[PDB]
Amino acid sequence: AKGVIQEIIGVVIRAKFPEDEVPEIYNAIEIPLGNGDRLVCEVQQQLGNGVVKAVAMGSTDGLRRGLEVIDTGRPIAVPVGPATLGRVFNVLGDPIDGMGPIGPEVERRPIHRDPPSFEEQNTQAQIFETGIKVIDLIAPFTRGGKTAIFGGAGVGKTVVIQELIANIAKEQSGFSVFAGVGERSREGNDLIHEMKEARIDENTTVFDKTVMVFGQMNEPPGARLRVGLTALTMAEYFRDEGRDILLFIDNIFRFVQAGSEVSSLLGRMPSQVGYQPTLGTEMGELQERITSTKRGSITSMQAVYVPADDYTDPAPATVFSHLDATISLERSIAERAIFPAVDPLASTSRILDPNIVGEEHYRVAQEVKRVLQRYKDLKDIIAILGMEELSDEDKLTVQRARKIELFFSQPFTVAQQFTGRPGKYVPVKKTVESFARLLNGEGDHIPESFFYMQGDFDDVLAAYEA
Amino acid sequence: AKGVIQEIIGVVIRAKFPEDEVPEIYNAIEIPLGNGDRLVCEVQQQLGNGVVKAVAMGSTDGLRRGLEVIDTGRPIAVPVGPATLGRVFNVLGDPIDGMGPIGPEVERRPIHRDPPSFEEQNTQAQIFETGIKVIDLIAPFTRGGKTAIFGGAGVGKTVVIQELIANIAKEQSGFSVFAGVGERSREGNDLIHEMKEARIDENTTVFDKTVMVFGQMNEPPGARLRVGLTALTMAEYFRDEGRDILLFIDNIFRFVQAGSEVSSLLGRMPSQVGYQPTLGTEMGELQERITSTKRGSITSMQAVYVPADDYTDPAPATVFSHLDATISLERSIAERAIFPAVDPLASTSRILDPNIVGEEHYRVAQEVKRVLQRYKDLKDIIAILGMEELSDEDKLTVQRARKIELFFSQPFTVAQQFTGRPGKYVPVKKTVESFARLLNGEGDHIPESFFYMQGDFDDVLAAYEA
Amino acid sequence: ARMVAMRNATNNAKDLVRDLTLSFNKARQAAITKEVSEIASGAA
Amino acid sequence: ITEELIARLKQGITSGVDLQPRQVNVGTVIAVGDGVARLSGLDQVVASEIVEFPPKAGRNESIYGIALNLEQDSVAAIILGDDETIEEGDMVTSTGRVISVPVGQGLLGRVVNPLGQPIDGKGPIVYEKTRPIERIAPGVITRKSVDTPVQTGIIAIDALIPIGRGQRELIIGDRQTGKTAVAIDTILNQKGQGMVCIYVAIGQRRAQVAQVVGTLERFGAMEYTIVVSATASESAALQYIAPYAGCAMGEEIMENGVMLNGQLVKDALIVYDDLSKHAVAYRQVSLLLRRPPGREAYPGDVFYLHSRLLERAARLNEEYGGGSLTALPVIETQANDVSAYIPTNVISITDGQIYLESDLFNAGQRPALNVGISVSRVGGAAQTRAMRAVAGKLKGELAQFRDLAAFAQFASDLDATTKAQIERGQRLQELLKQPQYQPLPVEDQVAVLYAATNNYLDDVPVPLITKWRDDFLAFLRTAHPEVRKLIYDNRLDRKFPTPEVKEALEAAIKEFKATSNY
Ligand SMILES: Nc1ncnc2c1ncn2[C@@H]1O[C@H](COP(=O)(O)OP(=O)(O)OP(=O)(O)O)[C@@H](O)[C@H]1O
Ligand SMILES: [Mg+2]
Repeated sequence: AKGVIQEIIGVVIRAKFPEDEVPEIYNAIEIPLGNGDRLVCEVQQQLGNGVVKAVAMGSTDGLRRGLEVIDTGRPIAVPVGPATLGRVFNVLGDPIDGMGPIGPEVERRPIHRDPPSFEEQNTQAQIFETGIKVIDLIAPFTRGGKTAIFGGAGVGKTVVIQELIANIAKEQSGFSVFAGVGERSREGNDLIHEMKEARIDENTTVFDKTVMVFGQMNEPPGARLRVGLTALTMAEYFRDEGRDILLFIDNIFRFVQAGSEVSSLLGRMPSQVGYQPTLGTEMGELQERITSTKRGSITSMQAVYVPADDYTDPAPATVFSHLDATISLERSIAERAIFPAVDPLASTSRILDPNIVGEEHYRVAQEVKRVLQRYKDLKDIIAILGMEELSDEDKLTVQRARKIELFFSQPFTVAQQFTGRPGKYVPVKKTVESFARLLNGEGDHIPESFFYMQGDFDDVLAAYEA
Repeated sequence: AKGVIQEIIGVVIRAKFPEDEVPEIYNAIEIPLGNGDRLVCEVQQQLGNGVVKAVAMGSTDGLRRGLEVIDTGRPIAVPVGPATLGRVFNVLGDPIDGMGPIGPEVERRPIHRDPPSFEEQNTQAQIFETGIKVIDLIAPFTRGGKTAIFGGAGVGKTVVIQELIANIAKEQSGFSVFAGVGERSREGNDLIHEMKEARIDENTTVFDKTVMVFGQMNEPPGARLRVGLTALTMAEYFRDEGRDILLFIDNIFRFVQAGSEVSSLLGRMPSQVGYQPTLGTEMGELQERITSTKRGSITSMQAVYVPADDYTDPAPATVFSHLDATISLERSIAERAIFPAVDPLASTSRILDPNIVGEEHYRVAQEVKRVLQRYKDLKDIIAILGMEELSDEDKLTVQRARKIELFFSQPFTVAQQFTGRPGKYVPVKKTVESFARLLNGEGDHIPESFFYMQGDFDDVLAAYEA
Repeated sequence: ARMVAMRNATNNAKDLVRDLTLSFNKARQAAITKEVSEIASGAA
Repeated sequence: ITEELIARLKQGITSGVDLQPRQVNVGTVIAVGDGVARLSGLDQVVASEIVEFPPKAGRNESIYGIALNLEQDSVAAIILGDDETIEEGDMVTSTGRVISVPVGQGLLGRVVNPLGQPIDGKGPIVYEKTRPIERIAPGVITRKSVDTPVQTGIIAIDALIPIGRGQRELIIGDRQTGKTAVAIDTILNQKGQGMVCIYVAIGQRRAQVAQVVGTLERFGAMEYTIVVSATASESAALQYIAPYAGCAMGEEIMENGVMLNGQLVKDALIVYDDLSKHAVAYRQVSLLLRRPPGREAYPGDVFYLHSRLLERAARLNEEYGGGSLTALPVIETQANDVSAYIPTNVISITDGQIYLESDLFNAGQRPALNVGISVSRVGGAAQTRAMRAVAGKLKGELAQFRDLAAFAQFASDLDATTKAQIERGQRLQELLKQPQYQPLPVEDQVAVLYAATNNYLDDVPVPLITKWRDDFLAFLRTAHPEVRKLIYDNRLDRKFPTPEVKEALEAAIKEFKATSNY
């Protein structure tokens, strides 16, 4: 080890090393900053005789060529274990919260792991029961499978995230990891800190049950590129213990953009619309460690920002190639106070097939979407001439569709203190039975109210009687 | 101070000078030819060991790889003074007109000069009095400001230029400069020279009050690049005397294009769509010398040609970043015998706010262009309704719009010997008062064609009384 | 009849807008690809 | 007591200087390009030092440069001054400091370079502290949720797109639309709100910056405003470092504060007048340094470029001082190409957008905000309780009108409720129209919006609505000065329309409407 800086061009630096002991690729070389603090650079290329090209992941403004460089001999070492729970880290594993250092006794693992082998993968797909009626019915989760959420963040996305964390914490092993890739320091860090510390469940705050890794906006492209890998490294410790983990990645498109910026800085030839040539490979290094293995499962929900409005753009296309379910939060559904503002028609899922979720689940879900689709077609006509022109049965479908879309609302345990309403966890079988019994004709006499922010059909009736 | 040519690639010449006598970054190289004249280059990049890369300014179809080059020490020196008035010059300041060379006694000034400092800039925008009603009302100029005409041929743009020169030379001292940058030699020359020599005012031809510098499309990119700076130096000489200068940079866009080529041949790394990386700075170094200081003001009215019809293109966008007013000459207005083809709409100016021009000027300028805000949209209705025979009140608005459209026309002094009609100089106060009183309804008694070519409303009245 | 005809025309116009949006996005991606390709070629 | 001067001297003279000669490392310029020098072997140079280029024959001054590229056997130094004087073979000395700018009370009402050198010609800068350009953002746990509102003074922004202290609202628009006008209106409205505005003017013309400074001085806003300026003619290095100098000057206000009107002001507002021109300057710098380009020829670290700059704008908590730094970046799009590279980068970075459209600007809606697409993710937290309580119905009715915006010219042949909604939307849109350099205080906006949301302007015709406002406030300014103070005093009350202020405002509106005719 003990190299010397040979070149500093922006974040991309080059370090010369002896002919032997040259660092490997992704080896996290360290530059002392003249004090206790240090600058960790990740080696991305090996050039000629000992020269290695690396990405700064830091300010790299106080550096001078000829400065000492130390090879760590391993990728970025991220602390893992129960000590990470309730703490907030950056890409390098340093805790950025008020609390002190993690400590040398805690195990540190390389950031660049390998996805589970072919043997360890589950042969069959198991449905992940989140407990939210609309999520578990229209676009059911997949255990160990990726999931995308589409929203403008003003539609209660954080509420859904907190509800998922609380549900897994209280009804499963329940550990979660939140990767703030490209996360704003104000909107995405302190606001979420206050929301997660204030939100409580069974005398334990949500923040105590989650590990938060923030690759912020102000960090160089390498940090935003590797923050997701840091989050996977942290979650893999809990996955290896047999627990089930939820990984929430905010704006995976920002991870794609960070990769593109790193590739542009390294000099690699551009591909398609300003995208890295290693787009598929980089998306495969990520989102492949998110699998349901024999020991445990990591299920991930990933916010996806669509450039312009292209679902054919290479970044959302590569994201979609690895997705099992899409949830489309929509503004109008949230303007009316339906907080679980999941658009049933737009939101889909791969696991919603008879051979996995059951024939009854598939049949009711299709009928729910069918009547809603008919309602969407008649949204024009109702504004055209009034509800009067609509034929009977079609008038029922409009009446029933409004009731069912109001019934998609569900009280949340994390929102209990704000709204003064206890949360209701509706199992998938209970959801299927309730919606089938709503469709078949029961509850038709009940008005649109009494379905708002309720649990199962049993709750809708008991309320009607009282 | 003598070097040897090393390489010749097109219009880019590399020349090796002695170690201690390397020319500066903008000096002239002045390659001597066998037949008596010289090829003046312009340094662009000091590099290597005494080697300078320069732009040819000429053909370079007769040069070997050993010819001597005589550094001139100073940048391209251009003749400035009253002597360089009423004469046509090239980029190098050599008079290309029939008359003899400029005498050695005339002061030569460097082509590259520092724009005026921030302290000398006027703290309040001031309107520039042209005398044209439509120009001084719809799109007022700025003292030391930039204006662009968007018009082709046959719309009287040349006559507008001639009248602007004549008006500034009569009301003020008003010497004028015309830099044809990348113009057709047919349009720019022998159709501007002859028209301005024929056009006369106070027994003095317009050409006698105007300096001309012409870098045409046939000349190498460096000539078209530095012709604008030549004209700026010639105008800045008079500006130093305190006299007001009107400068017409015809096809400022062809300036930008020239720079692009100069960069492509210089090995500079391309920016955006092939354009030079130094686009904003190059445009600033030319558009910042056009400003109103305490001593004098160089008012500029440029011409911009947008490739295809793309205002998104980097060259038009960079031009517009430095523009204060736009005048949109139109074919439809020109073919209607309206001699000033300035469109009342699509002709904007940032001076048109009540803080600078005045509340009354803004009020009337909003009263007009409001009856035409619809562009008499009634004209579409008249086409399929015949006015519904007549409009309840719209028919009045149509009458007022037609009257004011006719009134925008004005007899020009430069055309006084062509159409046999005396030229009318209309102050801005007269224009605002005339249009306001016409909009009140005083102009509802005279028929149309009485506003056809008259300077003021009072002049229209005199005609009605007689 | 005019109401029905305008409803059909609005639906057709919306479908044409969707098709033109797809075409415009394809053209936009192609333009970005061409620009970056020529910029990389000029750099190299 | 001159003896104190003699004692302080004659002691540092005798034993305060080493005077020991030593070898110092310099560099030789070996190639001067389009503002780029190579400096050959200048070792011990920091990655962003400011090299000196000491004076030589024919040059009595020094042009400084930034050593951006620390290559092997070469240091590509971007030149801050004019490159026409630096020639091959010139000696350079590596000043050991990264670029720092003077900060504090001294830089108020003064126009300065990005290097802190005054350009207004009113004397040397008086200062005692220099803050480093390019410092790390305040941090995650160092901030607090944005709660205090920044009163823009424009009804549209202050009512529908709230800006709070610490919030980063983006002013994005197309060419001449009013972005600088909105920024200047915001700056002029902070006369008594205890805020120190900063204007950066990246790449603007000298004439435009001069007119902006003249407007600020004419309204008396150049006693709390710091104007930085890196104009178009100046080198790309100055335009590249202008916003960072501005935000360092603002971070001094945020952390230490300055005495404004005899009060410790720790809130600052900074307006980056063109990040679309700062990005162009950085692109020129990168391409002249032959760094690998990316999309639209911008370098790879151009998102990082604006991200560093904007992520230093924060609302610090009480532990770290309680200061603030509001950022108002300005972007000039081309033909409303929001999907362009720099606009998308800054939109993703910022916490909100104020979309200014040329269509509305030309139509007559002079504040050309497009409320449909303009967002403020802070939202109601950046509004006083009065404005939050009153603007909800405004936003709802404006949205309803926008849904029916295609129907304005067919309002007669429509439903009574649809015609009423269209008419109310037209009245509200005419209300949001505002002249230049006439910011309305919070109480005036609250009064006007309370009169509008409640059915009080229904009888007033649309073309006179603006006039109505311009009269009504004048009435409240002269006839009923107490109701304005009553509104302003309990603007923070949770239930703002408390009966006292409700009756006072109702009576004022009725009295104004009874006397006036429209
Ligand atoms: N709110 C307003 N009220 C009245 N006039 C306005 C307003 N906003 C803009 N204008 C008018 O539009 C002109 C251009 O506005 P402004 O200079 O603010 O635009 P901009 O978007 O900053 O343009 P640029 O790209 O040229 O810097 C002003 O000089 C003024 O005449
Ligand atoms: Mg502006």
